[PDB]
Amino acid sequence: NDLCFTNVYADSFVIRGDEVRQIAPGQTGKIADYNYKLPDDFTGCVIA
Amino acid sequence: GAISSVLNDILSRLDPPEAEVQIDRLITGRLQSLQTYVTQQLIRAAEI
Repeated sequence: NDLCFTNVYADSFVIRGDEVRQIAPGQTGKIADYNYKLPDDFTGCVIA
Repeated sequence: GAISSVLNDILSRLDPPEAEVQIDRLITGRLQSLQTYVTQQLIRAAEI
């Protein structure tokens, strides 16, 4: 509530519980390697 | 404290998110050894 930001992006998609934990910095797997990859210095939160 | 003293062998087997932690130990250890050599040379030069 105190900070201010330049812009915010909401990336929305549907995944399954198996490997859903792979949405995180520095994770491996079919999704993290071939479908959606986060940068190492990602600053934000993932909600499910 | 690193898993191996050869930098190329560790970088070739560990993933980037964890290899950076192991490499940092070798960088810190070698830099401190270099500073000790230089300091003793400054005192020895003053004697000559």
